[PDB]
Amino acid sequence: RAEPPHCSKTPIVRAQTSQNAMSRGMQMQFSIGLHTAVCFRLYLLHTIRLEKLEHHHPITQRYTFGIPEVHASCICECDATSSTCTAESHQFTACPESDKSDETSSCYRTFFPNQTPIGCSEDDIPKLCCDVRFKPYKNMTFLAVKLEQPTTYATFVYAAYDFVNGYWVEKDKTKIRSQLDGGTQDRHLDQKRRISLAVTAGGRASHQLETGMYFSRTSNGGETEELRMQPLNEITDNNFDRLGWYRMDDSGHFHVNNGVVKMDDIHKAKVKNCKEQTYKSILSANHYMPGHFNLTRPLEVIKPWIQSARIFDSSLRQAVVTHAEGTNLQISIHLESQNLVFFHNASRIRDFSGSIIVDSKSNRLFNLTVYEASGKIDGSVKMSTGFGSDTIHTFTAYVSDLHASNRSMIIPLPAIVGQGARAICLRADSMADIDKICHVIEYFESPLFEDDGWSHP
Amino acid sequence: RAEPPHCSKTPIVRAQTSQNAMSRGMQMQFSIGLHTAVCFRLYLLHTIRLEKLEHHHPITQRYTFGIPEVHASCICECDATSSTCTAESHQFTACPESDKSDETSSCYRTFFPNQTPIGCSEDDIPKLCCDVRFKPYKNMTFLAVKLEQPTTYATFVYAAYDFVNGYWVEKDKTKIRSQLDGGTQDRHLDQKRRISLAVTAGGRASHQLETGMYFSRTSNGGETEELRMQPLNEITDNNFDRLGWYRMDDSGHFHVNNGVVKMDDIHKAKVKNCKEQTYKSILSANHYMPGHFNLTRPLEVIKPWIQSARIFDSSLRQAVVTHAEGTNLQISIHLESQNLVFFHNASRIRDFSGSIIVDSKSNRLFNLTVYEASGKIDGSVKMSTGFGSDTIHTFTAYVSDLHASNRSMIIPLPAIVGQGARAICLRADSMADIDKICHVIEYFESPLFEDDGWSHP
Amino acid sequence: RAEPPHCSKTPIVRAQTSQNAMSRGMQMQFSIGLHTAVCFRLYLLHTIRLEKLEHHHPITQRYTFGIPEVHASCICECDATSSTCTAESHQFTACPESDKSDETSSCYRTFFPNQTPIGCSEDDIPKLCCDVRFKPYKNMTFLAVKLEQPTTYATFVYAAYDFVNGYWVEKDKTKIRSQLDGGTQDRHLDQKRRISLAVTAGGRASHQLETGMYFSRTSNGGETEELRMQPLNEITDNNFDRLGWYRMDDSGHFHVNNGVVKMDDIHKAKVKNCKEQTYKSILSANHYMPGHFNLTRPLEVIKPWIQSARIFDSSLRQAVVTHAEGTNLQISIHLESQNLVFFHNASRIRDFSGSIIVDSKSNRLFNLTVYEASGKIDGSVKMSTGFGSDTIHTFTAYVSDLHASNRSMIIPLPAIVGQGARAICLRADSMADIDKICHVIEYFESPLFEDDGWSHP
Ligand SMILES: *[C@@H]1O[C@H](CO)[C@@H](O[C@@H]2O[C@H](CO)[C@@H](O)[C@H](O)[C@H]2NC(C)=O)[C@H](O)[C@H]1NC(C)=O
Ligand SMILES: *[C@@H]1O[C@H](CO)[C@@H](O[C@@H]2O[C@H](CO)[C@@H](O)[C@H](O)[C@H]2NC(C)=O)[C@H](O)[C@H]1NC(C)=O
Ligand SMILES: *[C@@H]1O[C@H](CO)[C@@H](O[C@@H]2O[C@H](CO)[C@@H](O)[C@H](O)[C@H]2NC(C)=O)[C@H](O)[C@H]1NC(C)=O
Ligand SMILES: *[C@@H]1O[C@H](CO)[C@@H](O)[C@H](O)[C@H]1NC(C)=O
Ligand SMILES: *[C@@H]1O[C@H](CO)[C@@H](O)[C@H](O)[C@H]1NC(C)=O
Ligand SMILES: *[C@@H]1O[C@H](CO)[C@@H](O)[C@H](O)[C@H]1NC(C)=O
Repeated sequence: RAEPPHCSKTPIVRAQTSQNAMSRGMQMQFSIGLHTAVCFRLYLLHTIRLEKLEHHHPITQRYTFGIPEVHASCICECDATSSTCTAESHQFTACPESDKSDETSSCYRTFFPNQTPIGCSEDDIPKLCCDVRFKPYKNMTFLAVKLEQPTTYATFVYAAYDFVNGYWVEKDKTKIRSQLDGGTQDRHLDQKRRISLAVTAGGRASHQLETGMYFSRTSNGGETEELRMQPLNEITDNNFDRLGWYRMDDSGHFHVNNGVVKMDDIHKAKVKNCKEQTYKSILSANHYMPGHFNLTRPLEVIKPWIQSARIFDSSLRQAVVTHAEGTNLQISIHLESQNLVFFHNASRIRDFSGSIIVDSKSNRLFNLTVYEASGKIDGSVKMSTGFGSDTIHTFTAYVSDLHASNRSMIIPLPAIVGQGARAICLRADSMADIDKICHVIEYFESPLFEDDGWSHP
Repeated sequence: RAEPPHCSKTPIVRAQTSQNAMSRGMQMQFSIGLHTAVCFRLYLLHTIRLEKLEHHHPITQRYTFGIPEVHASCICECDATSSTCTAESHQFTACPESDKSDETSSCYRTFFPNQTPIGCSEDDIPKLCCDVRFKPYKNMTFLAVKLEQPTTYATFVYAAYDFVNGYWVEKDKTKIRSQLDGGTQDRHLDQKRRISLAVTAGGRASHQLETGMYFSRTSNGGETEELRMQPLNEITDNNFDRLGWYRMDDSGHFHVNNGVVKMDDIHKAKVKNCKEQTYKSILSANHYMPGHFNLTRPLEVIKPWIQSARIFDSSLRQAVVTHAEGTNLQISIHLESQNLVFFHNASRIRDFSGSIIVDSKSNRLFNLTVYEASGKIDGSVKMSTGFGSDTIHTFTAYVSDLHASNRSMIIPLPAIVGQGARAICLRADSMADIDKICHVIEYFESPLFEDDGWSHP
Repeated sequence: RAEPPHCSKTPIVRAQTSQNAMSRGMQMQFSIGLHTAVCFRLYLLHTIRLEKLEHHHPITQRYTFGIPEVHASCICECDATSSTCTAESHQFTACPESDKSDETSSCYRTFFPNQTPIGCSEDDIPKLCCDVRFKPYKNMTFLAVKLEQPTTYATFVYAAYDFVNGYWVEKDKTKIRSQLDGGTQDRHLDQKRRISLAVTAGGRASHQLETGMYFSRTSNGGETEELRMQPLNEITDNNFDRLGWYRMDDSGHFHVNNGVVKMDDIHKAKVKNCKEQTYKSILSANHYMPGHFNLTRPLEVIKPWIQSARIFDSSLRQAVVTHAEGTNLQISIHLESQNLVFFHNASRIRDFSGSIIVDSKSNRLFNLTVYEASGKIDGSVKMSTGFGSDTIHTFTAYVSDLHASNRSMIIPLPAIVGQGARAICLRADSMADIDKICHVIEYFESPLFEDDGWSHP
């Protein structure tokens, strides 16, 4: 049932190997695009597909955090000399064992002297004492990870096909992994060890996830899911305006990172009426419940170049970022006297549909859907709705399926492709200019979505 | 009046296209440098110039800020039990409507009990109450933007020239835009749709503006100008040591981001004499007036690789960074039996002038000015003032004008080209070594320029 | 005594130069790997070695810091109206000249009223006054530097060898420096100015040190050593959780950056017993002594791609980062009718040894040591301990020595090469598959090493 991939139209360069003071060897060179295949015969169809481009980021930091659910409760004393409510009992201290404590809860104390005698005698200088309690919100736990500069790997699929009877028969299928950060990587590619595959990257990948703090939900069983990015603290940092200040210890117990010491800086309270036991209370912090947390969607949902961004396995040592968009790699195929012949299939497209989108994260793109398409498809973006209007941008899209297929794809657009409807014309490689499919594509701009008082008694 | 560009000396690689099970096609391959042109005839002179290399960064955050002009005014009460000056009236509160308010001003209160009875009786425990007022300084408004990982575009200029009579005649002129982050981008380049242009980048651009917070002045009419970089807060951050804590709301009203809550942390005051109504007051913050703000020059002025860095248009969705310095792109020109012949013009230079500069931002460079020059010019930096001294560095500069022209350019230098005068010799491509112009170039090192108490009653 | 380097097996591409309207020139093109050499004869053996790949980062910020040794001493007054211990004497003030001061020490005051009358009468409201002293710990001084976006330089070694009698004789040896960030860099390479060397990078280097704050120890004589990275403040930042808040002025005197103003925010104290003069005291800060500092090892020790990362010289303007791992560069050698012939030497390996390591910083690698090896060595990593088990990864290693030599090297591994022992098979370029050396390599995973209360009277 196995069929070959679309054999891409590629220019080949004849390279001649250097000579040694013994016994010349010819090599075939070409650039291979990400998600494309190259086919050749040897004088059994051999196919090389660039399946994956990945960044393997070492995880240099790890801590477990949650979203705190905060409740503060205060008591006022009208008389500043009262034995009740003191810096001894409420300043730089956790709530006592005697103070009604839930197992999952963490409780820190605050002390506010120099209150106004509302509810007291004119000469009283009240003091307000508080318990600030933190609970894990909806038992939502997250793993915080520092991702550093990655190593780059390309995964190729080598498949060999024989055309026995009237159907294609898959004879060989192997996955070839090659490191991209250094020099040329070489290996044998066929079962007979006759054909060799050399891979060479020209510099860094066009994209990379920036060194920094990322995180994912931790679940029952398969702990980690897709990584996300939201302002988050490094292990040694304790900025209450960022995620991660509500940390989990060796046991599954959450605490406010340096809570006892920091509480007086974050919790701010003032009396309303001392007698009536009423007050104003706030938490000069971010990412807590109620009303101070909104979880960002994963990286792969919000960033078009990211196909996937996940922690590799349960050892939590590497984060693997799989690329949706990436530049070509340089390939060199070397091997009695034999002939290596490269083959490609024709490109087709029946029709297309789409919309020009400017998403809530400012990504300018053409959401393209092709119909009964395969191969290299050249697109041209026009100045207006008229098909004959000036070309403002040109691009090429590549369809993977050997048979004509219906597929969706994101084409990034330059800032010149501004507001309003315009024509986009698509033509398959080596088809008359008359054989182009033009359409008026509608424009959809989502407004920029971005983030950013006192509670009673 | 239109004349062609200098046709660059380029090596060409014969590539042969793969074959399909129908009906071989030859391609011409070469590397094109940024700001260079390549010329060819078809068997009407066709020219391809790599005009621009650009990064289109999506703008993921936006807020408007200004520079606050701060004035604090305090009143002291000798008696701690006085109805005047309390935590009710001055702690965690904006100044009242009754408290003399300018429309453009924002006013926050501070409360300082436990003062020393200087100006009172020995047993008094004074309290100091303050109004901390903020005004926009010189009505200077700025837009803060978060720039994320860009998409890359090359702009080429294709021009066709006929030599009718005794003058060059420009027959065709189009701008070709090509995306660099993915695979090979292809399009038709001539009016007759006979010639095709494939563009391929080998990885990321040698330069990129780092993901982060940038900003520009906002003006009357054409809102935004050149982008700048200075320590600046992300929308969800509120670090008083960085720009952006003085924000503008829906109306043109500026406020201290979380002012009511944060004032007691930033404003610090102490009595001098309670009776005399004198005090010490400071703002533990940065980027305010008087004496705490110094505006950084734009990115393109301070960073030699940046030609321009601007917000694209009034929709404020993309920032366009135009590159002054960038690596070459791989080009492949494909098409009865016709012959494609590449042509170049000779390189010349009459003389040169310059100085070796180490600017206030530590950029080590040769400020080069060429005279009656055109094309490829090879430079060599020497160990001493002697022309015959050891070569310590070699470089190539490219002059765009078809006719010999006078032009200025920045050549970056490695750390080996340290202090003191030295010889620099310049030779145009394919000129005798005798035909080199040597000069003793003077060295100019600017010291590193970098940034970083109590006011009375 | 000088011997040539191992001449690498390289494929050559015939390029033809464009033509001018005067009097064609053939060029030889190939990719050169970092730490490899290419040899050719001219119709005296000419060798080109890519010796170094370097980033020259401009230093945009500089300040000198140390590690503070903190001691706090407090005195309590039972009576809040006492002339002794006031906001005048202890709030927002350095310790007086009269207050026993060491020349190297810096002393800041804190004031804590509203204490509990432990050791006093029931109606007393004690006040606690402190001196917080800072000393340089072990006179350890560091230089903090901001490293910005670098310029890239390749250093080549051109050597010419004659084989006179029975020994190799080194006739010429020069170091060629070439900038990588822009277009093709060209120069003459032989003494006779007959051979030219053009160098072209395809994009940015596969690695780069991220723009940010770095630092090194400052010593007697040769001031700076290897750079390090640990959370560190920018010159305008003053985050007490990061390094650099303990700064050195024009003279060799250390101070707490904005100490007078910030002390009340960082130093937190509470009375134990007023009469007994006992208290609790802490410093809500990081990177101080005792017990709050642990120095990170240099970048080159912890990051496998970094060979060296140092400040260039005493002017402190550039940081040079030398790369251990980097992608290939494109080379083009151009020149009566003469013939250019490229030569390579055979590849050999007697045996190998190693271990698969996952270090304390999450780097996954094969610590490879080769025996009597030279040239291109192809490696294959297996699924299990069995030599015939499925290949999970393939790589190529390059040995520099012309003679068979014993050398250690780090091969990075993809996340697929998880826990447990497995076979690794090594084969030299153009040796039978039978001529491979397989070994069962043991796995060593170091746990992730990462960083992150009250003192008595
Ligand atoms: C795609 O390309 C291949 C190679 O050009 C096509 O041809 C098959 O393979 C060899 C030629 O290399 C022939 O001997 C076979 O007879 C071909 N198979 C068939 C089914 O004709 C292949 O057919 C192409 N596939 C499509 C879908 O067009
Ligand atoms: C630069 O290069 C072109 C091409 O080599 C020069 O030649 C012109 O173009 C064709 C050759 O391709 C000739 O038929 C024309 O007669 C040439 N024009 C002239 C003015 O002679 C062109 O002249 C060169 N320009 C300069 C300034 O040297
Ligand atoms: C490595 O390569 C060179 C070139 O192939 C070897 O050959 C020497 O150089 C020329 C050929 O270019 C001969 O005329 C010399 O006679 C060769 N020298 C010797 C010692 O035979 C060179 O020998 C090789 N080195 C090794 C260690 O194998
Ligand atoms: C593109 O449109 C298709 C429907 O035609 C939809 O499934 C897909 O999610 C859209 N993608 C984006 C990024 O809007
Ligand atoms: C280079 O010198 C010219 C004058 O010769 C001047 O216009 C230019 O601004 C200088 N550039 C720098 C970066 O110093
Ligand atoms: C690799 O092993 C050798 C000893 O065989 C040792 O000298 C070297 O430091 C090791 N390197 C690492 C990174 O473990």
